Amino acid sequence: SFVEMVDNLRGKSGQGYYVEMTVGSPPQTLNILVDTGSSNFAVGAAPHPFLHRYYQRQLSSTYRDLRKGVYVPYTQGKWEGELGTDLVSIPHGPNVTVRANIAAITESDKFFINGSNWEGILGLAYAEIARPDDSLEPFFDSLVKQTHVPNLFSLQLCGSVGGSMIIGGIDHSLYTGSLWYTPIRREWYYEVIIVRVEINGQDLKMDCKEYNYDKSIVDSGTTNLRLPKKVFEAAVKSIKAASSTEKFPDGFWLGEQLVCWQAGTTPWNIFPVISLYLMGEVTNQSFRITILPQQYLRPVEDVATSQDDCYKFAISQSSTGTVMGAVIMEGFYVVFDRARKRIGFAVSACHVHDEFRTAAVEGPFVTLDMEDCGYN
Ligand SMILES: CC(C)(C)c1cccc(CN[C@H]2C[S@](=O)C[C@@H](Cc3cc(F)c(N)c(OC(C(F)(F)F)C(F)(F)F)c3)[C@@H]2O)c1
Repeated sequence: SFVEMVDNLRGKSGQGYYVEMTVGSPPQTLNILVDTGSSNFAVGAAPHPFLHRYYQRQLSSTYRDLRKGVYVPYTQGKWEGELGTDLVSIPHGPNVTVRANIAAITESDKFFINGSNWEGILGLAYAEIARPDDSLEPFFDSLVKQTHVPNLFSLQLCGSVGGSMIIGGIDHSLYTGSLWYTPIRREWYYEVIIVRVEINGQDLKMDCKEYNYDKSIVDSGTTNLRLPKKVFEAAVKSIKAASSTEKFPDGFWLGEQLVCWQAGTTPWNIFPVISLYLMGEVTNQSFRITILPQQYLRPVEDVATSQDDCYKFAISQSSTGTVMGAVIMEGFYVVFDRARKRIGFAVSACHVHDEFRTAAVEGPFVTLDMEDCGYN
């Protein structure tokens, strides 16, 4: 019955992917950001310049106040509000209704995005990182506990954008080839271990601990691939060298300035492919996913009146570990198999196209001492 969830996501480039949900009785409709990088379900519940609608608790007969406050500070944005529970459904999802914790957002600072078309956030990660603390049961935990929905979901994020969130399973029509699984190292974020990095087939040759300093996570709520300082520097250097045929503004590599070319003349060939090797399921075994420049050069609307193709560099520096964001997940089908504590990757049905190259998930590879790549 997964076909009813195919294509249930929409979004705008750089502004996340959202799914339709209803809260309360009678049902109030809201679009909700899909975020594997957090664990709170929260919705606008007071007027805001960027909100066209919001959760009105007074109009819901099934609303219950938990008489406790809550705030969540993300890397950039933050909000605060009041905890409660209500009934929640996903129209293009499983045919169930659950009573879930809901944070009613009453104040926010750079959380809501102008024109994003979503009014709330669905944190799909584990209770360990829920605010105010891990006693606030996350939505998916409530869903599994209260229904017969299997304990897993999958995300097909496609490159004005669309995709699928399959709740409770895997839809085999959404990917090609084999699924490759990497262990979830710890159940807080969706934390994984990267064991090797190559750019155009050349090993970066860093201590693999550097790749996961101080963690590596899969985060649909983040746009970019974000890399620890040392890794970011090595990668930009390598990517500069590969594209040195053309010179770019120093602010381009910082994600500040965008670069444009005549429509249809974008020199994809001069930008390298990036391979991330992930810890596999058996001893000394890994697999790789390969990322094309069509993923890490994010398309942005022309700043001028002209119709050129302009892009932003969607790889940026992190101080909190590697973040495999939307531009990594795009073109892959990603299975969050909570039941078996693993994350699967396969080439998506909406995979990224290049003339002479292709995004791939490939294995098996042999990699010794993968345990040493984890940071402690
Ligand atoms: C929540 C806790 C566990 C405390 C936490 C703290 C720090 C880092 C993390 C890791 N995950 C974070 C990384 S970043 O802050 C985006 C965030 C979700 C989020 C919060 C926001 F405000 C906005 N605007 C948002 O919209 C993005 C954006 F690109 F920014 F427009 C869009 F693309 F989705 F639209 C997305 C993730 O959740 C978790």
